[PDB]
Amino acid sequence: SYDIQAWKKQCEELLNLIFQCEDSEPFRQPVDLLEYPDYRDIIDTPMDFATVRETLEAGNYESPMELCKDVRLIFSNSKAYTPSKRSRIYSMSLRLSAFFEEHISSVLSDYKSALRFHKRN
Ligand SMILES: O=C(CCNC(=O)N1CCCN(C(=O)c2cccc(Cl)c2)CC1)N1CCc2sccc2C1
Repeated sequence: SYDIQAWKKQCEELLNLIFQCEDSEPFRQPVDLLEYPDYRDIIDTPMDFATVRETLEAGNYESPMELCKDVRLIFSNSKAYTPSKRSRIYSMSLRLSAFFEEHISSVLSDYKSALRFHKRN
């Protein structure tokens, strides 16, 4: 399967599944600064799933590795902001991360294989 472009629709599909997951609800839009006025004293680069989907749809990802970096930032921000490893929002982030990683692995492998095939000669 050597289609260099196939990752984009595969990532759209996976974002749709993430938006159906109840565990994504805290991460679908930017963290609420009124509720969390100290957020930007901890978190240098906010990220959320609506921003990832918009970046993808705008044609502003060149590879699925770039999308994966932004999704992993959603999860590292949650871990950095949590007051406890037992907190609800952080606990939802860990389940959603496991789901994401289980599904993105084939997207990344297929893309990287397609690029190697493109450069074979
Ligand atoms: O629930 C908490 C945690 C304390 N409260 C907090 O510091 N936060 C709660 C609000 C969410 N939050 C965000 O800013 C955030 C981060 C990512 C995404 C989004 Cl959407 C929002 C983090 C800040 N516990 C105290 C009471 C008890 S008693 C037994 C266990 C506990 C644990």
